[PDB]
Order: sequence, then structure tokens, then C-alpha cells
Amino acid sequence: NYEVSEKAFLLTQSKVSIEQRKEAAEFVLAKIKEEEMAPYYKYLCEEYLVNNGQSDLEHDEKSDSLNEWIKFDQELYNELCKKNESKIKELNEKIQKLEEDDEGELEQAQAWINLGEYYAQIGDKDNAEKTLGKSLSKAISTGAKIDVMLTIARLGFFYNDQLYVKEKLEAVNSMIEKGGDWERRNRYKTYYGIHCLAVRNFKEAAKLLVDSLATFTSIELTSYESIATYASVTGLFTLERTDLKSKVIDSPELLSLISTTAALQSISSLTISLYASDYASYFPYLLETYANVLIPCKYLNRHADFFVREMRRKVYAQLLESYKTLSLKSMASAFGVSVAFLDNDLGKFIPNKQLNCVIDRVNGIVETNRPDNKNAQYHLLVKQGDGLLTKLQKYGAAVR
Amino acid sequence: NHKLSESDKKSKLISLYLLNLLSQNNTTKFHSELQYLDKHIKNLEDDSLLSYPIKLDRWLMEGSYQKAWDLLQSGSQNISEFDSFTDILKSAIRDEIAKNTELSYDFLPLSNIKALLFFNNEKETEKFALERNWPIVNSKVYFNNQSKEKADYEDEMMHEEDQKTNIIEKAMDYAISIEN
Amino acid sequence: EQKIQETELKIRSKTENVRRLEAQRNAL
Amino acid sequence: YFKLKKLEKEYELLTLQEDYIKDEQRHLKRELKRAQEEV
Amino acid sequence: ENWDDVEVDDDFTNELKAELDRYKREN
Amino acid sequence: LHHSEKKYAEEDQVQELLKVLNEISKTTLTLDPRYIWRSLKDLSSLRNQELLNAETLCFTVNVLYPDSSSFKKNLLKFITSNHKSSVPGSAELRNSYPASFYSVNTEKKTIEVTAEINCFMHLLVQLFLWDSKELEQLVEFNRKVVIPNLLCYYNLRSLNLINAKLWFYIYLSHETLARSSEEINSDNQNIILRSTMMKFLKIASLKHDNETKAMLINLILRDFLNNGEVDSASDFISKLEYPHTDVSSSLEARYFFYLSKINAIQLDYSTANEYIIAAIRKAPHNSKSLGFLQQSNKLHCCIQLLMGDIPELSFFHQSNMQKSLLPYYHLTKAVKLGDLKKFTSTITKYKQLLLKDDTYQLCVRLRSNVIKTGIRIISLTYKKISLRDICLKLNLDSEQTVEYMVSRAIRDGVIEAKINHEDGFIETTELLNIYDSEDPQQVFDERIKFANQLHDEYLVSMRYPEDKKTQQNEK
Amino acid sequence: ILDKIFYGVLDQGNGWLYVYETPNQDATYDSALELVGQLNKVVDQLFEKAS
Repeated sequence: NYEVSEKAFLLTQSKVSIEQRKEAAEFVLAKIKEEEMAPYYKYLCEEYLVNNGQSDLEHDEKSDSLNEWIKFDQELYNELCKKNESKIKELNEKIQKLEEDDEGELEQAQAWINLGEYYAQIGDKDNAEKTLGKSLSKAISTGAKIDVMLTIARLGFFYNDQLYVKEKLEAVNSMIEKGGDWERRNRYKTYYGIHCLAVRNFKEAAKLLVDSLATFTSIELTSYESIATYASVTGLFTLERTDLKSKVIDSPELLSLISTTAALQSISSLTISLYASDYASYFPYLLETYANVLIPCKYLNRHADFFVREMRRKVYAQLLESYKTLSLKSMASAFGVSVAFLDNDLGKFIPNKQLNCVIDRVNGIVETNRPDNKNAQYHLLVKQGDGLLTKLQKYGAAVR
Repeated sequence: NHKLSESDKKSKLISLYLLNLLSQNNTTKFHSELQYLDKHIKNLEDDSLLSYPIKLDRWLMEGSYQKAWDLLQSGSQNISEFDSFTDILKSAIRDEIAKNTELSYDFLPLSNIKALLFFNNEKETEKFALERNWPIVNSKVYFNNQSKEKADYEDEMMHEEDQKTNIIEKAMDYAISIEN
Repeated sequence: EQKIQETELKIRSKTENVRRLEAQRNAL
Repeated sequence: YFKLKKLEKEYELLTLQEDYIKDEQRHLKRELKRAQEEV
Repeated sequence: ENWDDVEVDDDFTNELKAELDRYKREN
Repeated sequence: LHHSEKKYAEEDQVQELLKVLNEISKTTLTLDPRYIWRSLKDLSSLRNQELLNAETLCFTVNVLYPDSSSFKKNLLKFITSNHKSSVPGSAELRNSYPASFYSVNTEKKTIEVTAEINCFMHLLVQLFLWDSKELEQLVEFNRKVVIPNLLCYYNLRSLNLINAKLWFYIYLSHETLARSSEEINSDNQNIILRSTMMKFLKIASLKHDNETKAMLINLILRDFLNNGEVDSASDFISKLEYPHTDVSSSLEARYFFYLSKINAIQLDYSTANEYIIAAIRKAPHNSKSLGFLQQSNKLHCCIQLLMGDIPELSFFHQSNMQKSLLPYYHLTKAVKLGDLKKFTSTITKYKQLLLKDDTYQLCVRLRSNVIKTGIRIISLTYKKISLRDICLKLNLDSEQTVEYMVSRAIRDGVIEAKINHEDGFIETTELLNIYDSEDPQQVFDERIKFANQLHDEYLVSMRYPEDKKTQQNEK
Repeated sequence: ILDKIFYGVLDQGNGWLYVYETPNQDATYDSALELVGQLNKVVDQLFEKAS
């Protein structure tokens, strides 16, 4: 269900082109004639409002925005009951006869597991996890448990529900912790970091994506280079510049990945320009980054403007370490900013204690604040040193 | 309970006591009296008489002394009742600003003294120049607006610097009575 | 017994203070 | 009512006996720590 | 966690990147 | 039907009464009944609803009534009593037993049982008043009784814990009467109420009771905050009459909550910032303390804005109280962003909500803090900044106006910078490198005292539970 | 300089140079692990003991 999830994701916010939502809408109507996508489109209008929420024919009666092409016509309306008879009335009667004839054990479990995948395309989630629970008691080895954790993971992928799905994803590994091969051991930890990207835990969850996407891909939902853009942007985002030379710019998979398609423009254009300390050509590569990468990708657009605040402070911080004092004519008259427009970027970063820099408003001499031998031994020691008696007397003064 | 007498009938009488507390540079009783009145958002806020010391001290908290000084001169409330505390509050304004000019301003001519501090007659500053020796040429301050910096502070309050390491060592010797 | 009752708290106060310091000495 | 004024003197006695032991135990525990480090 | 959530406005990408286009044309 | 209803609750009331009756006779056990009286408030409130009001009618008939003959009739007159076996002497549970308050020795006045019976009688009366929400004449009538009785009766160490909870009901029932309706006789009751608190506090000073004196102080400090007079509260807190030994869990955070409001208008936020933090840690996290935690956390966020430093806005989100914390988010945002029109429009719509907690008067003075924080944000960014560059960012008036306001920030040592009039730019005087001074030693000297302070607290507490078990025989 | 080869800092305004020693920190592992290692286990000694 990645095709309808990735392409129709442009229905959230697209400020670039109008045909982006139109071209992606063709894949929605093409894939829905085979398998039922109806519960996916119903949630699109129930998530974001006053943008695309008025395009549904029957939810409430509304017409708005630019898109008349996403809807259920009189054909799919009559096909709504046709798919329900095949996915419920037809399948449940065949499995019910298996319990009466008592044929096999794991074969009956795989029947409920395969049937449980149809409930994801139905839109009733109470019977989705119920059928998986019936096959849970019939599951013996780890072969039948592979598709169980995949169907449960689709509940948060297909319905975009990060609340009730993460409880079931953790319940499988917590009740019985085995993992089998290290391939699945990374799968239980991958789904853990997916729901943490919705709450935006930053480098905690995002550090596992660059490791998993550079080794193995499920290959069933998508391809290797389609979701590779998630690890390309978060690669330089989470990892410091010191380790970018031994990891990102030199990699067996990444250097062969840029030759597959030009839609990345991260591990190549942004990495080489950042390692060369040249910000003249580095910034125009960011112009095609957010547009052609962050917006179309799902988990990347969940952040969007959350990337730059961490990245914009870091790109200048690395330049301040290479010189004691810089010049305003280098920043204002050359690369990324003008004179007056510089106050908007570094103006809000310093009061947040993100970086320490000094700009001269007369002679135009940029000055860098260097802690020298102070560092965390003196100043930062006082800050985090007060937490010793703060956390001790918090619950300690009340005894029991 | 309800009002059988007359106080708020003339709102200047309350402000005269409020401005009298500012004459002694006492903010403890001043800010507490605003909570003593019954209607804070009705009679206190809307009426400019009860809000006169608030608006005067608002610019003092904001830091701009230009508009606050105009309330004692260009205002129409300083004629009869406030005339008694007018020159008193005018003496309180000149006792506030120039305290900060010690460290911040390194030097300045007599033009900024007449302008920023709003002084009228010349040679009256010389009366403030008497004892502590004001050759104004650069910085002679610390006479008015607190005092000198002195030197060699020892044996006064808590810990000191130069002579005694004992009270500094007392913190290291404080564990003697705790362990024993 | 105004003074007797008022000074009675000093009996229980000093008693509980010295006994709890004996456990440290008895441990040593 | 006889025990009220009789125990009045005993209140000062119980206070001093606890104070004398508290003063002597500080000098006793000093020799205890010396024997531990000596072994 | 939640402090980073609200403090991020609609500014930056959609805005500042539109300024970088006209900035290079004026140089 | 109605006969078995009166005997069921009265037997449970005597069962709980005999537990504390025999403990106060020998020496002083009063620590034990104090724990029982904590649960007695919750068990009696739920029991008052069941079996109607008839549980307290036969309790007076059982024991002897010194003053309570007409009190039960006056308390039951307002509810239009239905009389069933209302003649006194219908139910006799005594029957000449020693624990039953033997009647022959009681009626001959050879022994005095009134001390523990009458003081306990006033406790059950005040419970039904707050349960039934009885107001007007019934509130003032009981005040004319208990107070003269406490002057005649001299309470022992165990007896001082009885009326300690009665002073809370006197002040609670009085404030609900004034806010319900305003009448000419309302303040006549408050004048005597304020004079009565000071007379009984003088006697409780020699008793050295922890709960008695600490209960009155928090009730007296609240009365000073309503009138708005610090002079009465200033000398009151300088004597340090507040027992710090045992407040249980009730009075821990109540004392520190008043010091934060008093020192808020004293323009000293150094000590007031610690009092509001200690009130959060000492207050329980249960649902009954949510009413206190709601007002306390709203005061902490307002103190930080008055200090000139932006607090952490994450508390307005992760907490479950954010529904009531929404008006305070736009206040900090207006001070941080420095927008002049945003702050004026924020306090206008929410002015109605700020009237309940009386925090609107402090929000008026946050107008200055918008400039106080705005100068700190622009100063840390540019060490040397032109005089006209500040007026362009904050949209100020002129250069002479900002010249006065910047001088106000370094008054207390906040920004620590200097203004150059001839050079034309403001330069920061902070070179950091403060480790070469004595500032690190000043903080470390307190950490040793704070660590040994927690040592001194653990220094002497062990034997308290060991007194009972080691003296008693063990298997 | 950013590659930790040559340790030094220059001056763009006046075209000058400054002195920068190779170590940026002196024995940080001492108080670094002493701090964060303490903050982890200072709460770990309480948990349900207060309930």
C-alpha cells in the first residue's frame, strides 16, 4: 500500500505545482480498481482540513480547492458492495469450512493472516487485529509470525495512526522477545523508530533509518532508491560533520546509489559541497532539496521546516571554527545572505543558546566566540551541576 | 461593608500617599496599596488619578525617562495637589538615571547633563559638585548617585577576598563538625 | 507544672537524638 | 502529685547523662578509626 | 520534545528558498 | 425500619470513639489518634449521606449534653424536621459499663467526662454543616459557641489537636458566606474573626503544638492577602513561629505558596522563585491536590516573566492542565517576540479569566518586561550594535527613547554592557572567563552545606518506628 | 583546520593570524562521565521507594 501512500501524500501540502497532485491522483484511481483503497481516501479528508478535505463526494457535501479527480464515481460506488462480498462473504465461508473439516494447523493460521490483510483495505480495525489474534494461538514457529508483524505495521502505515498501532507493535516483542535473525531484530526496532518520527524525537529515532535503508529493503512495498531519500536527508542532519568523511561521502552503497537516479541531491551535491567548506554552490542545491525530496516524501515532509532550524545553525557553526574572526563581506556580499537579511537567520539562533557568534554593525568584522579551555568543565558544569540536588530533593523530600 | 464615607470621591488623596512612599524610595508599601483597593480594573485602572503613579512608574520600569519626566512638567495634574511632591519626584528622577552612568558612560560633556538629566539652571550642578571633587572633564562621578568604589573590603559580610582565607577554609572545615 | 510540662519535650528530643547516635557507635 | 516535683530533678539528670555520653563518644570513635587503619 | 513542535512556524523553506532565487539575480 | 438505621451508624461511631478514648487516658499517645482523625474526616463525610441525619441524634442522647441540648434542635429546625421518637432518652447504650461512661457516677458529678465528650461533639457538628452546605444563621450561631468554650476549656497536649481542625471550618464557612451574598452584617463577623485568630495563637505558642499553630498561620496569611496589607504579614513572618517539625502532608506546600505571592510585589524574585518551586515538590500529585497544583503552577510561570528570563514553554504542553494554561502561552510569546501590539491584544480578551486569580494586575506590569526581554535578546546576538539598529528591529520610537531603556537593563547586572554615546554603538562588557574569579567557590561552598543539610536530616531519623517494636515483646 | 590537521585560527578582517593549541580540552573524560553518569543513576536509586 506504499503506492497510494507515497503518491497521494501530496494531498497534504504542495506549493510547487498544481499538476503534482493531479499526476499523483492517476495512480490512486488505477490501483483502486484491483484492491480497495476506499478506507485510505476516507481518512485523507478526516486528517487535514480546509485543504483537500472537501474533495470527497460523500462525507459531508462540499467542493473546494483544485482537485475534482479524487472521488468515488457511480462505478466504484456499486463496486463498494462487490469488494465487500469477495473480501468478507467469500473468504470467511472458505475459512469457516476449514475449522469444521480440521485440515492442518499453520495452514489455517495463514488463512486468517492473509484474510487479515483484507481488513486493512476494508476499514474496520476491530476485526483486523481480531483475525490476527486467532492465528496467534495457532502460530508455532517464527515463520507465521513474519506476516503478523507486517500486517500490524500496515495499520499505522495505511491509516497513518501512530497512537494505537505503536502499542501493538511493541506488544509482540515485549511479550515474547526472540527476534530470530538479525534481519528481523532490526525490523522490530525499525517500527519502533517510525512512530517516534511522528512525535519528532530527532536523532533518537532517525539514527536507525540510515543504517537500515543502506543494507536491506523489504522490496515488497517499494524499491531501494524510492525510499532512499529518507536516509539521504537525515544522514547529514543527525550525524556530525566529523564523521561524514568516513561514512557518508565514502560508502559502498551510497556512492553506487547516486548513479541510480538524480532525485536524491543529498549524499552527493550536499555532502561534497559541505566537506569542501564551499557554501557558494552548497545553498542552491538546497533549493531543489525541499521541493523535490522533502515535499514528495512522507516522513520527510512530516518535518519539513524542522530540518532547517537545526541545519541552518550548523552550517555557519562549522565555518566559525575555521577562523577566529570572519568578515561581513563574505557572508553579506557573497554567498547566502545580504546585509539586512542576515538579521533573520542568526538573530533567533543565539538567544536560543544554539550558537555563539558576534557580528559587527560598523566595520563589518564577524567575531567568533571560542570557549577555549572553559568548555563544559566550567560553564556547562554549573548548568547540569544544579540537577544533582534538583532531582534528588524532588521526590526525596517527601520520603514515601 | 458598603461605603458610608468618602475616600475614592477624591482619587488624588490616595495618590498623594502613593507618591509620598516614592519620596523615601520605598517600593514595599507602594505596590501593596494597589491591592488594598476594592475595584482594581474599574476605579483604579480607568481613572487617571489612581493610575498616575502607575503610569509614572511604568516608564521607569520600561526604562524611558523622557515621558515620565513630562508627567511632572507638561502634565496638568501637578498644579495644585501634586505640586508638593512634584519637585520631590523631580529630585527622585535625577537620583535614579545617573546611578547607571558610572560604569556604562565613560565620559560626556555638560551638554548631556542638561539634556538627558533635564537640568534647568547652570552652576546648580556645581552645588552637587562640592565635596567629592568634580573636574567634569572625563568622569568624576560617585559623589551623587551612591558612592565611591573604595578598595580593600575585608571582615564585613560572609566571605571576603584579600586577607582572610580562614572563612574560605571554614567551608572546607565545615565537614569537621559534620563528620565528628 | 507549667515549667515541668514545657521542658518535657526536651526529654523526648534529646533521648531520640542520643539513642540514634549510639547505633553508629555500636556499629563501629 | 509527688512524682511531678520528684521527676523534675530527674529530667535534668537524664539530659546530662545523655550529653556526657555524647561528648565522650566523639573521643571514643576517633580511636576506633585508628585501629581499623592500623590492621 | 513538544517545545520544538509549536515554535517552528511556516517560515524557512517555502519562504527563504524563494528569496535565494532573487538574491543571486541581484548579484 | 427507622429503628435499625439509627443503631447501625451509632455503633460504628462509638467503635471509633473507644479507640481514641482509652489512648488519651494513659500518658500521651496522641500521635496515634492524630492518624485516626485523618481518616475520620473521609469516613464521616461518606457516612453522613447514608442513614440520613439520624446518626447524630441518638449520639447526643447516649452521652451527657453540656451545651448541646438546643444545638441539635436548632441545627435540625432549618430542614423542617420530621419527628420520630424525638423524646430524649429513647436509646440508651450506656447500661452501666466502665467504657460506656457509667451513668451513676456521671449524674452525681463525682467525675468529669465532659472534657473529651464536649470537644469531640463540636467536631461532628462542623462536618454536617459543610456536607449539607448550611449557611446564614447556622454559621454565626455556632461561632458564638465554640470560641467562648475554647477560652474556658484548657486543652492538654492531646486536646489541642481537637479544635485544630475546627479553626479551618470557621474560616471556610465565613468566606463562602461573604462571596454568596453581600450584607451589612457580613464584615461585622469578620472583625471578630480576625481578632479571635490572634488571641488563640498567643495561647498555642506555649503549647508548642505543631498542627495547632501551623493551621492558624496559613489561615491568617490568606486573610492578609485578601486585604492587601503586607505590613501585617511582614512582621508576622519575621518572628518564625511556624513549626517545621510535623505538618503532615497538608501544610507542606500551603506555607510556601503564600511567601511567593508576598515577595512578588516586594520586587525580590530571588527568594520568591524558590518558594514556588518548593510548593510544587511538597504538594501531592493526587486528584484532591489538583486544585492547589492548578493555581501554583500558574503563579510559577508569571514569576519567571517578571524576572526578565524566558522560562521553559514545554510545561504548557506535556502537562495535562494545558486547557487552563493556554492564556499564559501567548503572554510569553509576546514578551519573547517583543511585539508591542500582540501583548496589548492578548491581555484584552483574557482579562476576564485573569480576574479570578487576581493575576491581571501583574500582567499590566509585564508591558515593561516586553522591552526588558527584547533588549536581552538583541544584545546577546550583537556584541557591538548601532543605536539605530535596535529601533528598526523592535519598531521603537526614537534614538533618545532606546538610549534610556537600555540603561535600565544593566541596572541590576542583567546585560552587563556599556553605552558609547560618542562612538555610536553599544558594546557588551562581558568577556566570560569567570572561572578565574571566586564565583565557582561561592557555589561550591553552598553545595557542601546543602549536602550536609540532607546529611543532618538523615543524621538523626531512625529510632521512631523502633521505639514501639523493641520495647514490646517479640517472638 | 576543520579536518584536525593544522590547528589554528586566522583573521579575515585584518588578514592576521592567531595562536590555537592542538588540544581543545584538558582531561574532559574525568567530569564528563562523572556528570552524565551521575545524572543517570541519581534517579535510579529512588523509583518506587517513594511510593
